[PDB]
Amino acid sequence: ETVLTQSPGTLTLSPGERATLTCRASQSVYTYLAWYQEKPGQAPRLLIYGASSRATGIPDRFSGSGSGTEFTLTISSLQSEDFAVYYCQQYYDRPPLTFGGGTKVEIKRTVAAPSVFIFPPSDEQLKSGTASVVCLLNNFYPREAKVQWKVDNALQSGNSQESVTEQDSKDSTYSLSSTLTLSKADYEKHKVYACEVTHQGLSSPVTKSFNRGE
Amino acid sequence: DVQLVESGGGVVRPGESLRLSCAASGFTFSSYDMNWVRQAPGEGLEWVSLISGSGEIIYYADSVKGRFTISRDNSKNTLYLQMNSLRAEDTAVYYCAKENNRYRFFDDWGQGTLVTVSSASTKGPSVFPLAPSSKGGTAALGCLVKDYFPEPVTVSWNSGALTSGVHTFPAVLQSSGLYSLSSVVTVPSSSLGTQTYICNVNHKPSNTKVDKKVEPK
Amino acid sequence: EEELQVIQPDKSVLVAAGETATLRCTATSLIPVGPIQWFRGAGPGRELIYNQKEGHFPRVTTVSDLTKRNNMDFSIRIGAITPADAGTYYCVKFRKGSPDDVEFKSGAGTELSVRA
Repeated sequence: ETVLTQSPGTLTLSPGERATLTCRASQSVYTYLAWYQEKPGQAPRLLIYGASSRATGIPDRFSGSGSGTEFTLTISSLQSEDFAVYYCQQYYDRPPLTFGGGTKVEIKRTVAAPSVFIFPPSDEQLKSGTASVVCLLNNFYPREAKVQWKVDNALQSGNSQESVTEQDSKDSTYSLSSTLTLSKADYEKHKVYACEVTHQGLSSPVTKSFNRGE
Repeated sequence: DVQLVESGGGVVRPGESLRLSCAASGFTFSSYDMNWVRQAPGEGLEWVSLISGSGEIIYYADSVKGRFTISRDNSKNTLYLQMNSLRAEDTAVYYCAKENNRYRFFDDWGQGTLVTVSSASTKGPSVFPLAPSSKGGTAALGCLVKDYFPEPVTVSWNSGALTSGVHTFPAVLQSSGLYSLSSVVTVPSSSLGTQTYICNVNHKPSNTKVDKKVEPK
Repeated sequence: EEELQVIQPDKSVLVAAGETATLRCTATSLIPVGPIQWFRGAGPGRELIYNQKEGHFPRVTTVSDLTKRNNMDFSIRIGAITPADAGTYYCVKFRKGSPDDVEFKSGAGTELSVRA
């Protein structure tokens, strides 16, 4: 088969800037390359076919170019509705028809430090045999953040999960939750639970902690 | 205009069967090749199957070959996907797509329908408070919505009267096969004696509603 | 004179087992000079199905007379079709080059399905 690779996975640009998305084929597909747009939560829609042909009803700021093994989708001026995921698809070598991995165009903004909070497990949850410790990072940019769980200074691997919201519609920031899950037995064997956060917007890593039982 | 309406998706167990339908309108259904395309959660687009306008030319992707059967009924202007012996990796939104007359690219797409292959059973969520810390500036509080299946759950605060500063995180699938989720809000620390904060959790698939009051200490 | 284009007008062709399959192909120019070849598949593992230059291909007949100076029709016919002949067939223009002929442009391809 033919493999399509889109780089990078995430493209960070300010509104009104030029977006230049690449799609490289592992072997030639000539001009038989399409581009699809996927806005968050919506079905994909065709933008470009035949590498350079604009589909009916697609705005003019979208343009496609390239041939063989190197293709480019260009957006001349990014509007708000253009921050989405874009997939390339080749139809020269089939079956199977193959898609690229997708490039997501994210809104660029200034650096925003997270506000960090920690929440001990509630007494109601401890009454059911499990303990969840939540670390919240609020309204930060960019997305990259290191969240580190220490319990009595031991670092915790394999028992936490992170979840991140999409860019806020107002201020384009992210928020993140890190949830440490322990058995009730394991939770009572230790005293100090701490979440340490390293982020570019912080002049120093910020730590929030609590002693079990207040 | 051109319209493609999908249906049939749902939650099924591994090894079971499902049938998807794509009802078309606004074009001559009989003269177009139709395709199924899927997108696993968080992943990219993946081609599944295609059937010619006449119904006799049919291809499948390797990962579904021998389990899925595509077909069409021009008399009813509907495309079908018969999924048998479903696997966990089949969990995805499934789109039906109409091909161009000459080439194998997709001119129009359906809205998608969701297929979840899982062994878990329907379970309503436990809702726990994330109490604001006693330490005044700005304060955060929330609700931990843990161990439910299937998706989705909805969270509102003070019956929708509290919308600003609310973040409800995407659900995370834990190893138990159940989902969990936190919903947090930023409020003035000055108002932690005045206003009361209640999160309203709705899990329709289990007919669960919980209204959990969140308070200090 | 526009640039050379290789046109395969048929998305698909359906043939019964034992019949003869026709694969249509047209070149819109004769510049550059060079042979047409037919392959099944794309990439380095391409199967050579026909070569205008050289070689013996007993199952393949050209629709038109290729020795015509003005010829632009490169459709072929494949006799005694069996299910092993299914696949995507590409009509590819080569240009003479140095020592050997090199790929110049390819048609979009035609998928061949057996037993109607």
